[PDB]
Amino acid sequence: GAMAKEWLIFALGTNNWQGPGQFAPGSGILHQGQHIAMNSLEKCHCYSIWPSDLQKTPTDRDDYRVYEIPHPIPICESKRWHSMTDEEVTSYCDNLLKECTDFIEYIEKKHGKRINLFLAHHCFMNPVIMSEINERRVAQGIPKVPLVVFAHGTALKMYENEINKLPEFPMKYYDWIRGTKNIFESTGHVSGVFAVSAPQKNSFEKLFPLFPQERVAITPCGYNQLVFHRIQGMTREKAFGHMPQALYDGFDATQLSPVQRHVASDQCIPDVNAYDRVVVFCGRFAHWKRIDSVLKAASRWEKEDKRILTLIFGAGSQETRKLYVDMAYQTLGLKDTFFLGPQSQPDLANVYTVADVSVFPSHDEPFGLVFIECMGCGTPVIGAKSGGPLDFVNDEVGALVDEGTNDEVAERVYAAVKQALAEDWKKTKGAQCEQYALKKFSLASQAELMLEFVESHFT
Ligand SMILES: O=c1ccn([C@@H]2O[C@H](COP(=O)(O)OP(=O)(O)O[C@H]3O[C@H](CO)[C@@H](O)[C@H](O)[C@H]3O)[C@@H](O)[C@H]2O)c(=O)[nH]1
Ligand SMILES: [Mg+2]
Repeated sequence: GAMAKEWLIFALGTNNWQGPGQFAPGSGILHQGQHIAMNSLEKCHCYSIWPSDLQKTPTDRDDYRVYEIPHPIPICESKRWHSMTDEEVTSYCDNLLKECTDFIEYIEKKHGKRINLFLAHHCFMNPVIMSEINERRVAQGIPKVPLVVFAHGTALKMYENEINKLPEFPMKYYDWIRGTKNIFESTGHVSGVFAVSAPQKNSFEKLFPLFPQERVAITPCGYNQLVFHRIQGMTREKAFGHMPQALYDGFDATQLSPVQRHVASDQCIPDVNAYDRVVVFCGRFAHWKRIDSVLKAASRWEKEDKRILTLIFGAGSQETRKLYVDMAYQTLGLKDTFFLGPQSQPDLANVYTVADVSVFPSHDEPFGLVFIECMGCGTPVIGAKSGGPLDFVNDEVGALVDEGTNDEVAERVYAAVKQALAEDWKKTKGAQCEQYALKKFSLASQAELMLEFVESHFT
């Protein structure tokens, strides 16, 4: 070959990117990372479209557009796809198709060159739309463009709910996407599927058994090292000293003991420099993140009076916030553990930078972006021996505790933190953490591999 492959990519997302007034789910963070990654590669341009009922399509950038919609993004499980009416499902898909074809028109005029990769997120309406966009192009005498799908799992779970005839999931999509659209019944529409985790690859392969397993693979995932790096001059007071406690609406401070009076809604953490060491969790408040294992480990170490400060970052519904706030303060008597809410990526880099250790004791973490972000800031990590972290957490960058009940994990997390603090892992592994993360997991290295994989195995 005389020249390197030039890529011109169009990427259709399911969720919003992270911006003002709207935090993004894992899926939307990944899409945004990938967009960043691919516009870094030498012979490569990526254009993206994604939906939001709040964020507005930009005025001074052309590299992405927002599909501005009148109601919250439909969820597989505010309103659900199965709750929508046909006319509403139809016009959501039809209007999005139109905005895609118009963006594609603009892109191909700007470059005097045809798009040569479609990327579609989730195994539902986005590959249906890009599949129809391809058929329309062939009919017009335009070359078709390989289509690659990112299985994140939410659409696959919805299909299983239809198959097992759960009540609020009458069969409406799975049989249609296999029997009428035939999206995954061959390689005629979709060239390859990237799954974020092994259970999603397994679930995809069971739900779409006519799709060649050779064309199914696990997504290489990167982190944004432009944002997640050791932050020069950072301080505890700058990093989290001005973040207010984020509890839940209607939280009653009178139900708390006197030694807990520092716990207060919308108040900052008092005198952050008095604490000896800082332990950080970050994650959405899902049950499999095992936040309760973090809170139980802290119940033990807070009894030892070593001034260990524990920070819980991440979002939850009012229900899950009440569960873990009340668990922390009424059930376990914590007083040096605080909830600080969801935060921007730059704010988290500052926190990781000043943390002694992070703990993410997930049960079957799909990949574990939080792990790589934290290490990329020069901080060690403690997780569990399940899911994605098994593949990349070793003893030089932190530790994975043995799987078990939530109570067993809690005791093992307590032992791991006590040992990280005693041996000052921050000092002895910190540098290795940033170098490991930077070299194996940067956004641009991982996208490069991904595209080489598309060319080697998805033709
Ligand atoms: O307050 C927060 C919390 C999270 N994040 C970002 O969101 C990412 C993921 O956080 P997480 O709580 O794990 O959300 P999930 O939706 O559960 O992430 C899913 O999606 C990721 C990318 O596909 C995978 O790495 C995860 O394992 C998978 O669970 C973080 O790494 C951060 O980049 C923020 O920016 N602010
Ligand atoms: Mg999916």
